[PDB]
Amino acid sequence: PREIITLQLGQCGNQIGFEFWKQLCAEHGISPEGIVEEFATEGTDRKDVFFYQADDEHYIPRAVLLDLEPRVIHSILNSPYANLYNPENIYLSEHGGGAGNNWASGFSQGEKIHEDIFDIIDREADGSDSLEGFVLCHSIAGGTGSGLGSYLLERLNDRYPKKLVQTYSVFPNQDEMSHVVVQPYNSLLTLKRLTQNADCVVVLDNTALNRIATDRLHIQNPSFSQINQLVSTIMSASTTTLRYPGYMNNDLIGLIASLIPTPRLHFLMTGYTPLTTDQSVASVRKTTVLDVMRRLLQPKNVMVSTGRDRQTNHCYIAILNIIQGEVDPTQVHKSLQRIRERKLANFIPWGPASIQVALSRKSPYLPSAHRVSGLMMANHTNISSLFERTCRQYDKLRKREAFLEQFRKEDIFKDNFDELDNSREIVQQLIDEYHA
Amino acid sequence: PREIITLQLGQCGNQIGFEFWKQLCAEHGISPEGIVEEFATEGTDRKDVFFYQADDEHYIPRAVLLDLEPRVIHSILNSPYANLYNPENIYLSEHGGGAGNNWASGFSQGEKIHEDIFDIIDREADGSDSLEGFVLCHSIAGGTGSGLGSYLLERLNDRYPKKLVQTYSVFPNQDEMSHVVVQPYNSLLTLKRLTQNADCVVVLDNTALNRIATDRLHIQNPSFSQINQLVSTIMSASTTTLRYPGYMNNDLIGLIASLIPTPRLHFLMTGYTPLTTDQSVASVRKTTVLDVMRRLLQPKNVMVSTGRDRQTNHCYIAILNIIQGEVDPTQVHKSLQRIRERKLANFIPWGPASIQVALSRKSPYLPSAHRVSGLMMANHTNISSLFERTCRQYDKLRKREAFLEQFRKEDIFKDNFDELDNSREIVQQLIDEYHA
Amino acid sequence: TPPTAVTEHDVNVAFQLSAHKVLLDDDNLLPLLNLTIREAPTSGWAALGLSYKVQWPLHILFTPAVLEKYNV
Amino acid sequence: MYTLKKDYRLVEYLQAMRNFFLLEAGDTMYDFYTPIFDKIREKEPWLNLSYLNVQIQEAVGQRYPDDSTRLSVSFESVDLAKKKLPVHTLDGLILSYKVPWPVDIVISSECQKIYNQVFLLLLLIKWAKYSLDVLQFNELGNAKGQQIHRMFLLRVKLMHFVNSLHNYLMTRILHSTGLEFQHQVEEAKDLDQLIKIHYRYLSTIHDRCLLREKVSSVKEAIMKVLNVVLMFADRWHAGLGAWKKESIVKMESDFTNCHKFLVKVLNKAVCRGSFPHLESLALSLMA
Repeated sequence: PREIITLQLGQCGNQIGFEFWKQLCAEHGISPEGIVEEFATEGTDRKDVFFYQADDEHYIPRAVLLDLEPRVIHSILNSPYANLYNPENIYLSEHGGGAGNNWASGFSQGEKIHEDIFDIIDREADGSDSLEGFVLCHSIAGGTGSGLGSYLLERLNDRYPKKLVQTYSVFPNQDEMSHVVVQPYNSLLTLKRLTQNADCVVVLDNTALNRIATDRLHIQNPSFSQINQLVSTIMSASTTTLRYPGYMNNDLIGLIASLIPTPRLHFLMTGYTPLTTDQSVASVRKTTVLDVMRRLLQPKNVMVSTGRDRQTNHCYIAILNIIQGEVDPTQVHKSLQRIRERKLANFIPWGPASIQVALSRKSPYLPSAHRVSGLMMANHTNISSLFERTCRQYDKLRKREAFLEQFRKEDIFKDNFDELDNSREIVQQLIDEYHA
Repeated sequence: PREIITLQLGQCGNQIGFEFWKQLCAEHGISPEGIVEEFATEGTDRKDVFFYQADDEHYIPRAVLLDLEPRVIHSILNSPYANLYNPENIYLSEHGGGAGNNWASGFSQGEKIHEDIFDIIDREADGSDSLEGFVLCHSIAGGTGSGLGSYLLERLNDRYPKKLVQTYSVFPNQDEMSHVVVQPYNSLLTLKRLTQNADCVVVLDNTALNRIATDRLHIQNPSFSQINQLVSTIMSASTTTLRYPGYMNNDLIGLIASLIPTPRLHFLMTGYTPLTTDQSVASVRKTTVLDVMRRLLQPKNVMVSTGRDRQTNHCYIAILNIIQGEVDPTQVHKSLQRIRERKLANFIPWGPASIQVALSRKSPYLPSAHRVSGLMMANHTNISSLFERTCRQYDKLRKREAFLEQFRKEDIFKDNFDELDNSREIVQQLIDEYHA
Repeated sequence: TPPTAVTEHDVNVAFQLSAHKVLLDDDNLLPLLNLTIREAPTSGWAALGLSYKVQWPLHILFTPAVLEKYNV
Repeated sequence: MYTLKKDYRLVEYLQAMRNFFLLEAGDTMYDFYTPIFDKIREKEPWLNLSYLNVQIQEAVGQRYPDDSTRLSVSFESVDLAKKKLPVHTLDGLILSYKVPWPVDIVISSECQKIYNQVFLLLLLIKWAKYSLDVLQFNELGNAKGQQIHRMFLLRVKLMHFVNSLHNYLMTRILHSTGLEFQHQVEEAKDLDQLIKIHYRYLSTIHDRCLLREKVSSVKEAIMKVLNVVLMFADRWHAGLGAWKKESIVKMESDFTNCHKFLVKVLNKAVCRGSFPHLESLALSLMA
């Protein structure tokens, strides 16, 4: 019916998808090894849209996890949520990889394991006779998720041409350049494949993570154990129309169709306010829906590093405001009434704009059926500031003679560096041209 | 009426038929030495279809057991189920045989005991004036069941020409070749007799037995005491329309007629799911028939070693799905409703296919009148993978100069090795030609 | 096609198998209705309907007039 | 109903005659048929009233189920009336089940007369399916050529249709009536209501089996397939020569042409309402 195959790949893409499947059992009322609660069918009306359909009421995840590093998968099998995963769909015990840290490693390893990489991931494709598409849950940081992920964006474009492609890709961190220095090279090589060899992306910045991780979360030493908490909730938040019973844009080709203006303009800004557990003691007094979307357009919950004074000459075109759970829908048109009076979104002068609001009932659970949740999927034309940030860090590195002799020994014979530079400037010029 | 004479033969064929008759007394409500229960006639409406008809309400088995090895029959008389067997129908006490391990031993011993082997087995033929046929419950492994079993497939073809022939033959094991090395020679010599000198076979692989014997049965050291448990149930499962009162295909010439496309294409794939005793505690809640045949076409219960990626260019032609006992027949047409939507069976493009479902009431017993049972008799054209496996192990052995001087001293003067090779390739070519 | 009288039964058993592969949480909620469809105007769409018949005394809340008002 | 259950054996008399000529029993009516059909295959008369009355003696004593063997000794269904005509048009065999008192108030002679004619068609695809069964065991009756595989291309198109027309059609009309007759037995309280639920039972058995005491298109689709089977079995009682296999594929191309012609007639008989012909078309599309 609407079966999606997630493509978890890389050192960071496997960990953000590990707790994504772990989030799904707590809201479906199911255990990874059994069914102890009856809340799975009376409370939740649809479960076989991301999981594989049941053979013994065991909802297998439709997931594949490949990585060159064996460290990310050795921290999985000792956890009690790995018995839900199957040891025959992806790998058996003692799976390995390369050495290995290179973008050209996984780019060259795709055609030497070409027979095996297109054998076991295609067995899940013909399980349903109407496949939705493929989401590449991969990474941009490092050479593991960026090297091999650029290969599958090409060969799955023609072997599966009538399928939706759209990824929840995480952006790397640009604070210092000591541990990694190959960061401008492997990022722009995948970013070219994300626009012409891929329809849509969902950007997730790393410098904006610790802006939120010290905002309300109150940590002193930033660890990697907090990167899975902001990411796994908004992943399950994006499929609330798709997993839980909704009516309009209840498919993944429903939501993405109403937000993309044009190809190579698909970078969607994400926002999510409620992350604090001591808000729970004051949501008993009928906290309404009239105050939760006034702060979404206000740049506080954003996960995109952008300029603060560059929003006057940029214009919103498509903005999504997803409320979940208890909505009190007699005032949801009242919340959309107050949008035109502030004009917090700059509107495009050539065409109409749209503020789309939708709702779906959440899990039968006490932290879910009590507190209001707001998921934002914006589309603003100030996203070229990240593309100006990455390009200015790209041409400055090529004048310092950095990784021009250390990178072209394997499988690179011609200069494909300006092939990425002009196509990035094509994106940056057509964005500003789009508001005439 | 419908009397069948079973021809139990060989070292493995005698043990799989020993518990086959031992299974029949537990379901008929009878004891091998007496009649202590009245459940035999009120619960079971037909008993004289495999047993000999009664003289003192003692249902004699219509069985003959010949083997060169006396070890298989010396483990019989100390068991309390051997008094049901007669010491005058086959042999008296202290029966022996050869030395002996050769395919040419039993092939040459058939015409020196030719007077005695066609004397006492023909006394059971004229007991009923309408004989059904002969089933050769023999083996392919070893030289005992393969050497003498090839002789009776020839001389019973013309002496009894109007009788059904069809065998439940077990395939040997191909894991290592240290204890036996004569396995490619004696198997292909009997496999030629199974296609032109025999109408139908029922294949039973050995490498697929330990795939199931460690699947749900949880053993550490594989012994021969488990080979009789998977085999004896599906033998009695195949005659549930024939032993218990059914209506359509209630004869052995009823079932085999609706599945064979053509001669030399008769190798039927077998499947049988329920083998676990702790399923019994959750079948009290009306476990239905809508979920038991979704897993039959799914390659999990199969007893045939075949390729997993070779099913796209192969097509099912005939598939049997036998439900037993409690069926709830108001939803058995509902189970066949869901077959066309998945198309889990690839259909032949030249002609129609058929999914035949049938039912019969089981024994009046508590593990039988409570748990649903599904017996599969498939016919898929991927069975040439076993024939490609046996032929590639056959021509490789003849280039190593193995058993060409050690095998042609007795009763072999000409090279009959390519007489088996071309006729095997005739089967393998007409299978792929059969879907035009 | 232009509609014919056998297309009523064919679209019915199609809605059967469609709601059945979905795995509704109630198997008996599925055959509680059938579907009905005009004679042959131009097309089958915008000429089809639904019959969900109703049991004991709930039918005094649902007269056979107003199920056409829901079906239209 | 206290007296119609313990003094008399009223429903046991009903289920026995349903086992007699609706064929819910085992191989009793099978082992009647195949001596008759082997007698047909050698061109010897099975009409022959006398030996036919004893082949049906051996039928009703088979399987020993103790609801029909005791009715074989007393109150027998064995007496068969035959009609012989030199024109050989509307030839008819008429079997009658002896029914006792006060069961005969419920079971009229016209009641069993229409339970007679449903056996005349149920034995007839029992004659048509088992003709395609033993002839497959007869295995290429001869034992340029090479027309046998192209013969097998359209033989199993018609072998499988008749096998599935008596498997899936029958098992839906036997279960749906047997489950709704058991409903009316669970209610059963008085004599005037037992007669009505038995009369509405046969009219269901009518609509289940085909329909139509008058002319419709479904009997024509039946009797056409009957001539396909008759020309099939008459062809295979001989050897296959050089041009004889060309006449098989010439006939079988016509036989699937009229079989597909009567499928497209069957869609019109299905969209005109809800029927058990809906299940027969769902069988024929899966065919």
